[PDB]
This record gives sequence, C-alpha cells and structure tokens, in this order.
Amino acid sequence: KRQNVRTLSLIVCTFTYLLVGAAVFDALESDHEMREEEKLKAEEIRIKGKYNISSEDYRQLELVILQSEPHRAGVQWKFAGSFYFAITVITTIGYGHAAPGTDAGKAFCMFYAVLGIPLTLVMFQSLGERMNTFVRYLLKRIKKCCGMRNTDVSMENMVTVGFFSCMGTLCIGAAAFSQCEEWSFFHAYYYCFITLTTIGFGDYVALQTKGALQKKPLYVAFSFMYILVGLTVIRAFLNLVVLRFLTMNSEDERRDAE
Amino acid sequence: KRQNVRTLSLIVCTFTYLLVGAAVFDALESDHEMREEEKLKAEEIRIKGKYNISSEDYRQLELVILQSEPHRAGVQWKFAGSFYFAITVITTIGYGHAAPGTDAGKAFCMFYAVLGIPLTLVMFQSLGERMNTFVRYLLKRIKKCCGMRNTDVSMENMVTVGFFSCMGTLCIGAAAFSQCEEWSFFHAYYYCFITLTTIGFGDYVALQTKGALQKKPLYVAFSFMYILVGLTVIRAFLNLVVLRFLTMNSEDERRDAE
Ligand SMILES: CC(C)CCC[C@@H](C)[C@H]1CC[C@H]2[C@@H]3CC=C4C[C@@H](OC(=O)CCC(=O)O)CC[C@]4(C)[C@H]3CC[C@]12C
Ligand SMILES: CC(C)CCC[C@@H](C)[C@H]1CC[C@H]2[C@@H]3CC=C4C[C@@H](OC(=O)CCC(=O)O)CC[C@]4(C)[C@H]3CC[C@]12C
Ligand SMILES: CC(C)CCC[C@@H](C)[C@H]1CC[C@H]2[C@@H]3CC=C4C[C@@H](OC(=O)CCC(=O)O)CC[C@]4(C)[C@H]3CC[C@]12C
Ligand SMILES: CC(C)CCC[C@@H](C)[C@H]1CC[C@H]2[C@@H]3CC=C4C[C@@H](OC(=O)CCC(=O)O)CC[C@]4(C)[C@H]3CC[C@]12C
Ligand SMILES: CC(C)CCC[C@@H](C)[C@H]1CC[C@H]2[C@@H]3CC=C4C[C@@H](OC(=O)CCC(=O)O)CC[C@]4(C)[C@H]3CC[C@]12C
Ligand SMILES: CC(C)CCC[C@@H](C)[C@H]1CC[C@H]2[C@@H]3CC=C4C[C@@H](OC(=O)CCC(=O)O)CC[C@]4(C)[C@H]3CC[C@]12C
Ligand SMILES: [K+]
Ligand SMILES: [K+]
Ligand SMILES: [K+]
Repeated sequence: KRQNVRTLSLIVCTFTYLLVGAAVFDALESDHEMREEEKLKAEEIRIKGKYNISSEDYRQLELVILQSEPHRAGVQWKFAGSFYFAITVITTIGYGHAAPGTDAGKAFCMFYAVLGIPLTLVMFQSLGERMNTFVRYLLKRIKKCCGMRNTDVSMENMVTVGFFSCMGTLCIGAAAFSQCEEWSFFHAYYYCFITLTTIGFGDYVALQTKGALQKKPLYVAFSFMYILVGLTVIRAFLNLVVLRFLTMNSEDERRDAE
Repeated sequence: KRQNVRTLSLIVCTFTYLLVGAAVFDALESDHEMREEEKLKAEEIRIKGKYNISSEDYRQLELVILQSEPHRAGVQWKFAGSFYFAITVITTIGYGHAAPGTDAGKAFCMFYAVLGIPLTLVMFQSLGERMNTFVRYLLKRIKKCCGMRNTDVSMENMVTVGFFSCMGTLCIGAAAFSQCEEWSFFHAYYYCFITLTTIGFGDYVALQTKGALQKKPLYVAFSFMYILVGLTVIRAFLNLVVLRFLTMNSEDERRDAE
C-alpha cells in the first residue's frame, strides 16, 4: 500500500505545483505580453502602410524572414555546427537553433537519439560517481590534515560541496558567456541554467551571434567542453540529492515479499 | 580500476558517437542548407527591390516579424498557455515557443525549475515502477491462463512489452496530432518522438496553429495528458533497459571494499 500512497502523493504534488506555476507565470507575464503585442502590431501597421506592401507579399516576406533566421547565424551543418547539433541532440538540450530540414535528416535524428541518449546517461552517471568518489576522498584528506576528531565525511558535507560546485559552474559560465556574447551577467546566467538543466528553450544560444562556428574555434571548443562538464556536475549533484528517493518504491516492493 | 576502464570507455564511446553523428548530419543536411539559403536570399532581394525598402526599415521589419511570431499563435501567458509552459519547464521539454520576457519571469523560471525537476523525476520514476509491476503481474496472469509450463516472467518479456508500449504510444500520438494539426503522419511521429525524449526542438509544437489554447479545451487536455503519460511510458522503458548499467560503478566501488 505505502508505495501507492507515495505515488498518489507525488501525482497530487505535481499537479498542485503545475497549478501554482501557471498562476504565477500568468501573474508575471500576461501584462507584458499584451503591451508588447500592441507595440508590435502598431509598428507592423506603420511599416506596411509606409511602403503599401501587398498582403500576399507581406505573408511571403514573413515566411522568408522566419526561414532566413537559421541562416543569418552562419553555416549550421558544416562539421562544427553538425557537432554542436549532435551535442544538443544526445544530451537532450535541443535548442532547435537548427533542426534537420530533410526527412532523411529527421529519420536519422530519431535513430541517432535512440542510441545516443542511453549512452550519454550511462556516461554522465559514471562520471558523476567517479567525481563524487574523488570529492569524498579529498574531503577525507582535508579533514585528516585539519586534525579533526573524525575524518568521516557526512552527507551534509557532500551536499554542501555539490551545491557550491553547481553555483561555481553557473557563475563561471555566466562570466564567460557574458564576456563572449555581450549578454548581461543575468542573461548569461539564465542561459547557463537553462542549458545545464537541459531545458534548452533556445531563446539564448551561444556561437550564433556571428560566424563564430567558423571563425572562433577556441570559443567553440570552450562551449562544447563547458556543456559536457557542466552537465556532469549538475547531474552528479541531482543524483546525490534524489537517489535516496528514486529507489523507495522498489525497495518497498522488495521488502513487501516478506 | 575496472570502474576507471569503464568510464574511459564510455567517454571514448561518447566522443566517437559525436564524431560519427557530426559527419552523417553534415552528409545529409549541408547541400539542402546551401540550396535553401540561395533561394531565400534571392526572394529577399526580389521583395526588397520591388518595394525599395530602406535597409533600416528592413532591419526593423525583420525584428518586428521575428518578435511577432510568438504572438501569432494566440495568447501564450493566460492560464492555459501558462500551464503548457510550466509543463515544458518541469519536464525539461522546453520547446521555447514562449519563454519569459521579463527578468522577474526569468528568475521565477529558475527557482520554479529548481524544485520542479526533482519532483517530476521522482514522480515519473514511481509511476514507472508501479507500471512495470502491474505489467509483470498481468503477464504472470496471462501465462498462467495460457497454461504455460512456467508462469515466470523473464526480462526479455518485459523488454518486449516495453518496446511495443513505446511504439504504440508514438503511433497513437502520431495519429492524433496528424489529424488535429494537419501534419503528415511522419512529421507528427517525429514531433511525438522529439517531445517524449524531452529533446523538444520546438520546430513542431502542438496547440499553436490557431487560438487552440483558448478555443479547443478538450484538445488542450489531450495534449497535456498525452505528454505526461507518454513521458511516463518512455521513462519506464528507459529505466528498465539501462538500470543494470547505471548502478555498475557504485556496485564495483562497494565490492572494492572487500
Ligand atoms: C577531455 C578529453 C577526454 C576529451 C577532449 C575533447 C576535446 C579536445 C575535443 C572534443 C570536441 C572537439 C571540437 C569539435 C569541433 C571543433 C570545430 C572545429 O572547427 C571547424 O571544423 C570549423 C568548421 C569547418 O570547417 O567545418 C575546430 C575544432 C573543434 C573546436 C574541436 C576542438 C577539440 C574538441 C573540443
Ligand atoms: C534504449 C535502447 C533502445 C538502447 C539501450 C542501449 C544501452 C543498453 C547501451 C548503449 C551504450 C552501451 C554502453 C556502451 C559502453 C559500455 C562500456 C563497457 O565497458 C567495458 O566493457 C570495459 C571493460 C569492463 O568493464 O570490464 C561496458 C558496457 C557499456 C557500459 C555499455 C552498456 C550498454 C549501453 C548503455
Ligand atoms: C576559477 C578556476 C578555479 C576555474 C575556472 C577557470 C576559468 C578562469 C577559465 C576556465 C576555461 C577558460 C576559458 C577557455 C576558453 C576561452 C575561449 C576564448 O575565446 C577566444 O579567445 C575567442 C577567439 C578565438 O576563439 O579564436 C576566450 C577565453 C575563454 C572564454 C576562457 C576564459 C577563462 C576560463 C573560463
Ligand atoms: C489522471 C488524474 C490523476 C489527473 C487528471 C488531470 C486532468 C483532468 C487535468 C490536468 C490539467 C487540466 C487542464 C489544464 C488547463 C486547461 C485549460 C482550460 O482552458 C482555459 O483555461 C482557457 C484559457 C483561459 O481562459 O485562461 C480548460 C481546461 C484544461 C484543458 C484542463 C483540463 C483538465 C486537465 C487536463
Ligand atoms: C535538487 C534540490 C535543489 C531539490 C531537491 C528536492 C527533492 C529532494 C524533493 C522535491 C519533491 C520531494 C518529494 C515530494 C513528495 C513526496 C511524497 C512523500 O510521500 C509520503 O509522505 C507518503 C506517506 C509515506 O510514504 O509514508 C514522500 C517524500 C516525497 C517523495 C518527496 C521527497 C523529496 C523530494 C523529491
Ligand atoms: C487503441 C486504444 C487501446 C488506446 C488509444 C485510444 C485512442 C483511440 C484515443 C485515446 C484518447 C483519444 C483522444 C482524446 C481527445 C481528443 C481531442 C479531440 O479534440 C477535439 O474534439 C477538438 C475540439 C475541441 O477540443 O473542442 C479530438 C479527439 C481526440 C484527439 C481523441 C482521439 C482518440 C484518442 C487518441
Ligand atoms: K527549444
Ligand atoms: K531534456
Ligand atoms: K529540451
């Protein structure tokens, strides 16, 4: 039974959390959307009237301008941008700054992700375990060197070091990207958070503001290795925190054989 | 040691898989991109020359048309669209069809995701365990009713039923969305795959082709419950397959105390 009371509690929690989220996002964003849509509609009418642009030409121009936006960021599918795409696929960040235009590319993206996502999960899990083991050794050595009465490393110490490793990773990212992309520090930090949680809205995407995929190989290398290292650190902390809970239903189901 | 040979093998595998992906995506997509960019640049020059649009006006018109695209899909931040956004946040699908425009909305999106992602992972893990337990009971009852010499349910049977549950979920989604959105069956299937893996490029997004968030409450309800159920089924199968491997490094590290 207890497994069922737990799962029903988690479902009621998730739907309550969605309702609270929806109400707060509505409260924060709904007036800004309306004022922005009134401003955009006014400027649209202004320009369309100035040049007397025909409705069919304006529709075609909208289609052209929307489809041209992936191409303004330079060549996406040559090797560097194909590698950037593959990273966003198998990590499931999926910015969608470019996404495959052909049906063959779509089918390959599916078969590629089918094997790439498991491989990447097992890889980040193994690197996270190695990282946490190194941290626990290094903390034990520090505690011994500090002469503490016990060298033992408790879960609260691991959670403290995990939290400051995540904050440090996001601050280092925010500094690098706010320098390289000319974002504000807050927007670069938001970009780093949305990337390393793998949400990946793609409102902000690095390497796109110029021909940087072609022209800045060292910044491309940084962006790729920052993504892979940051995802490792964030997942290692997430696993450290939630692993006690992910296994409860199966532990109770095994004990229920008694 | 064996833990280290495993993690180094997984890193070399991941980078080889990225190189193979990048080379194949380049081979598939790079000629289509160039032919499309030549067509778009030609149509841009055509329209800009027909109306003699000034360069500054064309830049402003591009900005207007790009920022107007979220608003063409109807009101995003009223309750139904705020709920759709919150779903894409805490599941980490993150289509980015709408993303918070204010800095307050960005900060809340961060604090909201910090708690929402763990909660949702623990919820899908618990529902997946309950689902797999139900399946294993139901298969045992079927085998007993079929009069088989043993009622035991092997891992190959669970993997077979998991695979056909995932294929069935994607086919049901592809049929519903190809009917409701006027996509082809292949594009609706690609959309379902990219959604339930949580990649979420957002090239295809349901509920956006008209005022459907406001005008079609029953299709909004279907889309939300399809997302939550599909993510449950897909994660339950992924866990079933990879759980033997996710725990190897910690099992070896525990046994290494001997
Ligand atoms: C830490 C260990 C275990 C792995 C280290 C791997 C890195 C040294 C590799 C992984 C991916 C590589 C990058 C993959 C792609 C590119 C793009 C490449 O630029 C181009 O190819 C230009 C575009 C073109 O001509 O197609 C320059 C090298 C670079 C940055 C590579 C630099 C070296 C990187 C970062
Ligand atoms: C979800 C379905 C459709 C696909 C599931 C694929 C996984 C089950 C595969 C994909 C990549 C595989 C991994 C790729 C490489 C390795 C390293 C390999 O390491 C060694 O053999 C090192 C020597 C040793 O450990 O003794 C062990 C298996 C493992 C973890 C594999 C285990 C099985 C994985 C996770
Ligand atoms: C504080 C310590 C303990 C950890 C963090 C160290 C940082 C200060 C380092 C780590 C990696 C470094 C980055 C590695 C690569 C690049 C790309 C580089 O890009 C260019 O030079 C652009 C031109 C080109 O790529 O050709 C600019 C510096 C930067 C961001 C570096 C800035 C300093 C960083 C963030
Ligand atoms: C299976 C059990 C455990 C949970 C079942 C939950 C569903 C019955 C709920 C969850 C989310 C609900 C939806 C959340 C939001 C909306 C939008 C709402 O439309 C509007 O509010 C219009 C826009 C506006 O006026 O703000 C209509 C109901 C609907 C589809 C809800 C229908 C009922 C749903 C699918
Ligand atoms: C990553 C950091 C920043 C945040 C980590 C948050 C998690 C540790 C929290 C978020 C939601 C929590 C869950 C919300 C609800 C429940 C149901 C609750 O169920 C009951 O109490 C039912 C009665 C019983 O089981 O006896 C058990 C704890 C649990 C799984 C919680 C465990 C801890 C969770 C996963
Ligand atoms: C094959 C069996 C074992 C499992 C799958 C059953 C399907 C045939 C059902 C399950 C849920 C159904 C869907 C639930 C809700 C809707 C929304 C509904 O939308 C409208 O009617 C639009 C107008 C409005 O919403 O007001 C159209 C039917 C549809 C897609 C249904 C089509 C048939 C579906 C996919
Ligand atoms: K996206
Ligand atoms: K994701
Ligand atoms: K995503």
